[PDB]
Amino acid sequence: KLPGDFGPPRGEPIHAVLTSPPLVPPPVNRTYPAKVIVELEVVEKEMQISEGVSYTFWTFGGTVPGSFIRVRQGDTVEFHLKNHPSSKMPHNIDLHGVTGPGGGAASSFTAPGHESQFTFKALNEGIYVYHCATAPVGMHIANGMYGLILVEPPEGLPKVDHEYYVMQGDFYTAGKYREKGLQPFDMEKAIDERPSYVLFNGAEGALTGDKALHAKVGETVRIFVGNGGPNLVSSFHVIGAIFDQVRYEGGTNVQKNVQTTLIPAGGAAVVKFTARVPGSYVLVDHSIFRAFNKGAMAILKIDGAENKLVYSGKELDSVFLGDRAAPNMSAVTKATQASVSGTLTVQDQVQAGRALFAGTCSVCHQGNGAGLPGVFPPLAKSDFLAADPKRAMNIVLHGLNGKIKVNGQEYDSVMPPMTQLNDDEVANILTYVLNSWDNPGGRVSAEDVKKVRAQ
Amino acid sequence: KLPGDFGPPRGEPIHAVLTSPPLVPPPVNRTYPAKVIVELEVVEKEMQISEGVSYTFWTFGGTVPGSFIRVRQGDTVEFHLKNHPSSKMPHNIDLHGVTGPGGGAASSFTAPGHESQFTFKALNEGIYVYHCATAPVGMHIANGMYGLILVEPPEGLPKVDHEYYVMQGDFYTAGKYREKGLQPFDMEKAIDERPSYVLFNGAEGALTGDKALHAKVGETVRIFVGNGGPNLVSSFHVIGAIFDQVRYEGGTNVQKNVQTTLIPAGGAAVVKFTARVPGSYVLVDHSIFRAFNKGAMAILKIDGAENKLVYSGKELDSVFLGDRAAPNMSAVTKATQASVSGTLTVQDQVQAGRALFAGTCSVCHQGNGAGLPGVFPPLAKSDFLAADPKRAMNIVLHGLNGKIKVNGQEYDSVMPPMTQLNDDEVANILTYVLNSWDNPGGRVSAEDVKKVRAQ
Amino acid sequence: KLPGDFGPPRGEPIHAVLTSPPLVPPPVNRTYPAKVIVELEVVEKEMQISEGVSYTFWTFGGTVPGSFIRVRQGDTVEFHLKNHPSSKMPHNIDLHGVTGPGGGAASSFTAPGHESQFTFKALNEGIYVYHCATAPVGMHIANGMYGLILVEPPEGLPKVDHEYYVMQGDFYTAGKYREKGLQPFDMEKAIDERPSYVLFNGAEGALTGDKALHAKVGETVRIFVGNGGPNLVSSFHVIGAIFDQVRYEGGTNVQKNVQTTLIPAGGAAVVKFTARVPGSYVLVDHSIFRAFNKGAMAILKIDGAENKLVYSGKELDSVFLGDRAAPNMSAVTKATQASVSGTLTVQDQVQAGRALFAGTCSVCHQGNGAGLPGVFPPLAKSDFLAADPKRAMNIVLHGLNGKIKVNGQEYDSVMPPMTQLNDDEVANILTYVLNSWDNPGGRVSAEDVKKVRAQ
Ligand code: HEC
Ligand code: HEC
Ligand code: HEC
Ligand SMILES: O=N[O-]
Ligand SMILES: O=N[O-]
Ligand SMILES: O=N[O-]
Ligand SMILES: [Cu+2]
Ligand SMILES: [Cu+2]
Ligand SMILES: [Cu+2]
Ligand SMILES: [Cu+2]
Ligand SMILES: [Cu+2]
Ligand SMILES: [Cu+2]
Repeated sequence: KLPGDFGPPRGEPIHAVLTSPPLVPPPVNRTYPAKVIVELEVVEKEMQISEGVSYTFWTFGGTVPGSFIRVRQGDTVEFHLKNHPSSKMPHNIDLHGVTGPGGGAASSFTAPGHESQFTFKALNEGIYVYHCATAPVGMHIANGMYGLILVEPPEGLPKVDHEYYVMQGDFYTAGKYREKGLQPFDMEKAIDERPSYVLFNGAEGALTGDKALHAKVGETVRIFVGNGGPNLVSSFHVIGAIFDQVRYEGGTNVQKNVQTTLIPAGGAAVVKFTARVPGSYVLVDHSIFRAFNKGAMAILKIDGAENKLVYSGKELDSVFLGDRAAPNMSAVTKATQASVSGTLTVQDQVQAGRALFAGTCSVCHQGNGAGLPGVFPPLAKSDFLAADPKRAMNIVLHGLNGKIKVNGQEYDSVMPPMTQLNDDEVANILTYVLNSWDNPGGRVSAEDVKKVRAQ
Repeated sequence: KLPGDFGPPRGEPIHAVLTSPPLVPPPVNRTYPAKVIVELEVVEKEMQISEGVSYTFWTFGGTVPGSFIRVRQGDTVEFHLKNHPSSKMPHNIDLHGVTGPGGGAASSFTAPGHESQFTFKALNEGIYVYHCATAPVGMHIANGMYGLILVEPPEGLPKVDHEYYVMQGDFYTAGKYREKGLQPFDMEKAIDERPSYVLFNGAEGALTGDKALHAKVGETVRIFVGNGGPNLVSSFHVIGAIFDQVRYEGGTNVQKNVQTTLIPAGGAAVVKFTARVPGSYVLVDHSIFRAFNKGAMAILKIDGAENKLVYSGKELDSVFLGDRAAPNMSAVTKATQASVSGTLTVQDQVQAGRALFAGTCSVCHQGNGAGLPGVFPPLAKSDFLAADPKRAMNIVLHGLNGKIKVNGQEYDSVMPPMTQLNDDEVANILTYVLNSWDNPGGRVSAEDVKKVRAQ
Repeated sequence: KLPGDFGPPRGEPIHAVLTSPPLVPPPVNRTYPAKVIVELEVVEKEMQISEGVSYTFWTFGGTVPGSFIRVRQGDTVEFHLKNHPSSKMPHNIDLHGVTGPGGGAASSFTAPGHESQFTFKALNEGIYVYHCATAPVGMHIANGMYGLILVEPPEGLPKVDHEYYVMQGDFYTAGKYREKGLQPFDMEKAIDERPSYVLFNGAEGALTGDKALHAKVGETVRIFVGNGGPNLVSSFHVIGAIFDQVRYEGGTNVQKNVQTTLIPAGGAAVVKFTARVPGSYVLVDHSIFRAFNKGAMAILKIDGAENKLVYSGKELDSVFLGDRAAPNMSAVTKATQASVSGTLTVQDQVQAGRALFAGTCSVCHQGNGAGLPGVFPPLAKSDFLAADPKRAMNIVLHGLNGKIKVNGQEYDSVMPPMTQLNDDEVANILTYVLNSWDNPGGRVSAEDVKKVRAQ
């Protein structure tokens, strides 16, 4: 027969359970081919792509990436696609792994309010991307319309202690990175493959802080990793560890002991990890400006005993992770909501700047503003800042070099410009500094920073 | 000895036959090393890169990609390169697979009207890119100067039912995608790696519609896939199938059962496919905006019996392929030629818009303009369009949201802007709508759309 | 135990020797695990990124890439990081291959004047990138803060005749490629992944001409290849040869007989080469505009007997390598220093243009300016140039087409524009032509070309 043909379906039809990221449906745990029924519903909706930044996502099952599907090589899959009547657009699905033109696209076209169905046999074992396939295909995929389908080998995968679901995507907003408000899709930036954000699981901090993945020393972790694109190839990397194994789609070839691996646009791989020592392990795109300037990091946090003979050093902090070392940045969300209301208090700006000050500023000036005598001027009880706080907006946007004196000490150094910070971010950071460590006090508005930018 | 040394050439010299894409010279089918003579002639010439879009290609043997060369590991290759006296530039060749500095570049320098020769032994088995190697190398390669050379293993490749030749390239026009006329090379866009088109076999639709590759259910297909670049890496993908095998250059490593595979700039791979069920199978760069916005699709069309137990669904259509589902878009070519002549009739604009309307517009408004009551307003006998057809130019360029009434029915939806359409494309699409389904009639000029763009 | 655990350290502590690129520390040549002490010192300093182009590099041990580290799987590594008191910034290190959060980042934070230490066991065999891990991480990496660490298998690597150290990086200057002076870092270009230079070993010509790598026919060469990024993936290619072997990090999978191989951002591979025939072998990023327009070439020069039966052709020259065929371009460095001094002589401009004229101009007009009668007009004793030398600035910046007459011969051809040349480059090239082959003489200033650009 064809390969993957294990005969016709036995027993009762199975209604497939799909999971929201970062979780995975359990092993099918069976020795016979089945008829599997899949209900998947498209929903269009605003969600936070970043703190105080809203985006209209188009989703399979309400999430980016969309719901995870798990079947067995040889299963017969009756695939129903519903387009929720709130949707303004039509949608369909192309599943990689499907043998058939469009991988289902033609038979799955679905207007708002309608349901579609088509049937396919899962001939090919492996991990596979699925995505919308509706003109214009790039826009559907950029708005979040992708996920994974696992087709298990008949004997199933080897048992591990944890299975997780992580999917990278490149996103195209009209506004610049961390510009606040509802951000429309930007076709220009997408055609040019110049994304404003590059994200795991549909948002900045989706898998950092309180939202990290978890395992214990001695446990094995399997991650199903997708690249939804639409455009970027991922230099997919784990910081501080190594993958025991990396297997692309249903490839016969299996790479072992690598830390860095290229994932094509539309590609998917299964990686295996064994926790050897505790701490935060970062998943990134090692096209480093994606990781550190566009949101492309996810954390795996390991619990257990130190092993001083393998690694003597300290847990990850804000020197490396910057503002994502913290549990969350809800203070930024809260301050942004207040601006929209017109009820922005000084305390709102202070708790938001406190969040944003980590790494961004603390790497030189320290957590406590103390600085380092002769090398990094203090921000704590600072005569320099007191003397002219309006110049602090210029110092942040445009930088500072030359000899200067601060609390009667000489500095001849360089503070790089930080023009990438948005007006609200400069304002809140500075309002926190002024209201910390016995400084003058007061406040800096977004409006004040806008004026100084424009000169 | 060296590896690949099977002794000196036996028998008479063989004059090598080269094929034009997408065809491949036949298997050398011999057990002895030979002296192979290769005559390859460079030609500069305008060809259509897209409908009504002309480009000055620099070519090896009159095609992009250039003529395919097939020899045997151990052969001695006497390589003659002629530069046609019409050429304005000098040219040479670097063949990957050649052991020797420049892979032939120095000894093959050839001014217009001249012939060059150099001899090399084919030590390395595999599939290899060749390209021009003349300062400035990027310009020669961007203008189309690349192809493939197969060096067979001594026992030859395994027999398959079909062998085809597909080569991706990134192209850099002064004008934007589908801007009509003769388009010069743009050095700025090339240096920035921002291509206007991304193409298989030197043009949009080179391998779609009437120009698809063909096989029958049960047949094996081998594709020799090149990436000429100059700059892009291809996330090379088959929609709706799987590659039995992928082998890069003359690599010992062979990947099996993958759908998605990274091809480096200057890389080449051999993929094997087995037809299981009939329909169109799309080859793409799954950096999706290349595939769907810049021309990076090719079709393999399979004939034979449905297998309802493997795949129940319908053949690919314009929901997914958009305007390339059709056999061709000659109507666009014909209307563009008419504009240049100043003899553009209403019928010319109508048949051109009819072509362009598929997917672009039909995905929401339907093939027949009917729309879907309450969800997608009709274009068919439309009071809304009748009431002010000049506003239709604004609706296409800039989009439409809000409550509206069309043939006495309420719509509160969103039609995305389509500013990417060129003036001629908006004009012809709208002229087709006006002259279809009992609408007012009339015509929209490119000149009319230009004015509305500029406001 | 863990894998790589060969017990506790025996014998005396070893003080590790680190080498500057392109050299490599010798094999550890031992059968027991050791305690290895590593002293590495960060230095900030201006160096030439290109002729007459200065950049403030941040370096590990004074070089880009930074000093090479060589230890044995199972060694215990006491890692000391010093930040020289001249530094204006703090720094730390993340080593790929380290089992531990941040791969050392947290425990290695080091202000100007300070020393840090942390200890790790080398559990994982392979070749690994190390880099700075200090907010903002992208800037530290773009300024040159990366190198390699080899962790040998216990039995060591196989013996080869030569081992070399080559590392690619993408660089982001405010000024355009080969714009002269001290060039600041450009955050905009880095975030957009639009590098101005793409370099092996921290500069244009770092490994070309007099600075090429060397081997003899019959010798094996191992290259440790790094991609520091920060952003680019390398289509890493050897022109005119083949890699016997390519192995990524400590991967079990080993590819054999390939010419072209993708290296991820942050990736590293070990390639093996065997010299079969003499000549220059070029290492490139086959994203060709990096190689030929941004500095991404390195040369391996092989000495020994011709083998006419394998390759009949000539050594690489300026048709392919352009201005890098020569031993150096010191004349460009010397002329640029003179402009800064205000002591720029006619002879300074002539020797600088002579350097720059190779490939750029000589590919059509020839080394001697003779041209080719009827095809390429001469520059040698040229009536056309004599008649109006001020028009030569326009011809270079903007090109020339149409019928023309030169030394009483007709030409109807096309000379492409060369607007990419900087004002100083046009001026020096033209001053060389005027003062060569019995031409009028005189000089063209950078200031003259600036005026003609602006019209
Ligand atoms: C190092 C990498 C720094 C980062 C990150 C930030 N700052 Fe800084 N800052 C730095 C230096 C070396 C200097 C002195 C420059 C000189 O000419 O010698 C400064 C200076 C300031 C000042 C003025 C002096 C003072 O008030 O003590 C201010 C107000 C200041 N810096 C604020 C500041 C903020 C708010 C930061 C993050 C947004 C920030 N700095 C980052 C070094 C570095
Ligand atoms: C959905 C994804 C659409 C595509 C693709 C195109 N159109 Fe559309 N159009 C769409 C909607 C939802 C609406 C109503 C918007 C609202 O505010 O509710 C429209 C509206 C129009 C109109 C005006 C109404 C009418 O005449 O019936 C016109 C003239 C129109 N659209 C034309 C049009 C053309 C020519 C298209 C391709 C070039 C096109 N539309 C694409 C939804 C979608
Ligand atoms: C071919 C690929 C060329 C390169 C590279 C360069 N030039 Fe050229 N040049 C070329 C042609 C075909 C022509 C004639 C154009 C026509 O209309 O037929 C020219 C012309 C000139 C001229 C004017 C004629 C003359 O003086 O002989 C000059 C002064 C000239 N070219 C200079 C020049 C320089 C300085 C170059 C490098 C910087 C250069 N050319 C490159 C073809 C080509
Ligand atoms: O390994 N860190 O980028
Ligand atoms: O599988 N389609 O993009
Ligand atoms: O093989 N040369 O680009
Ligand atoms: Cu969709
Ligand atoms: Cu896909
Ligand atoms: Cu050429
Ligand atoms: Cu090449
Ligand atoms: Cu640093
Ligand atoms: Cu790293």
